[PDB]
Amino acid sequence: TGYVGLKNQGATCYMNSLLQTLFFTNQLRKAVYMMPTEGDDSSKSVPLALQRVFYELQHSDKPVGTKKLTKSFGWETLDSFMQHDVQELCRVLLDNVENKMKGTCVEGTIPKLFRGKMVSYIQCKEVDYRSDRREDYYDIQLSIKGKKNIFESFVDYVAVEQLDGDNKYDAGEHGLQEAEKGVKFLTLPPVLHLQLMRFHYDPDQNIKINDRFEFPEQLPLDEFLQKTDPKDPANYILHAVLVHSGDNHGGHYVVYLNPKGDGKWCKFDDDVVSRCTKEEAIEHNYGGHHCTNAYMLVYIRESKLSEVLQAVTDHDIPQQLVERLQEEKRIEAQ
Ligand SMILES: Cn1nc2c(=O)n(CC3(O)CCN(Cc4ccc(-c5ccco5)cc4Cl)CC3)cnc2c1-c1ccc(CNC=O)cc1
Repeated sequence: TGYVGLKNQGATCYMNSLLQTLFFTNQLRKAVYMMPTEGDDSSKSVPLALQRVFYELQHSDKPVGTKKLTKSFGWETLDSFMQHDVQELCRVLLDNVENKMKGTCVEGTIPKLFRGKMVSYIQCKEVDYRSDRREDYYDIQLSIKGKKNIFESFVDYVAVEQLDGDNKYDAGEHGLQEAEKGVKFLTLPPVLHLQLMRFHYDPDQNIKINDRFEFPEQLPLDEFLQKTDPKDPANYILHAVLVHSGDNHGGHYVVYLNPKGDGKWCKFDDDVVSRCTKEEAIEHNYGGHHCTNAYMLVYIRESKLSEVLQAVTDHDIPQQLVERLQEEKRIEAQ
């Protein structure tokens, strides 16, 4: 396939899937290669550890290990990953690499790639008061229970909620008031991270939601924006499908990618990477009928696709870093 896998080194759950996803965000990968990690101590540095994983994923012929990386951000106990969501790990990783890019020539790469803006509003029904606030986001958690596809998820996510009764809004000078609450999307980022809400609480444990939930290859999002742009419609192309199979923690995590965005899909199952059909990356992961389904999707804005998937060569990795990692290998070999 020309792509290499990642080793199974414990119950790291989504971790390898997310690492392959981030590695094939080529613009992110190049920015990570530029990070000034010469002075870093290797035992403690997450940015250096992500640099290392990416370098190996780009050059290694054998499955890549991840032990230095998990040590660097300190999720080292038997159940450390079972106690966090995939977006929490992504946050830990991207926060580290963007704090490292402060003051550098690649500062802002993470906000530029993954941050969008929305508005959260409260409009009073019986008096004249509307409270607006802008929030940034790096990911979207989409409810699926009782929703047939992504589209109904986005409708449910922007739908109006009612505040009244014993839950009425405190409009300050206006006292308690009846109101509506809601969010609109102001900006959608070039890379769109969508978690699906498949891991829930039952009337008293946690259960997996294996319901059918359709997601498309091409996703139009113009109609969930507050104001659109005719020059850049909000059309996204499906880039990654992170899949879990099973109804409990004894399940198995894999990820399907079309790394180039050209519709040629591969299955990354830890150390095995294999060519797969389009039906097997997408429809076969809808759920419904089994227990195999998507819990997270990555989309790229078509207008930014080629810039986010720009070719990476080995002259993109600075020689200081190639030297440090090759010296690491050379000490490992003695
Ligand atoms: C409700 N909800 N569901 C979620 C979900 O599924 N994901 C994906 C995973 O993180 C978790 C499941 N993994 C797969 C798996 C592994 C084991 C089992 C299982 C079932 C029974 C025993 O073991 C079931 C599953 Cl599905 C893969 C990564 C991420 N976020 C989810 C949220 C959520 C909603 C709002 C906020 C607030 N945030 C901002 O306001 C924060 C989180």
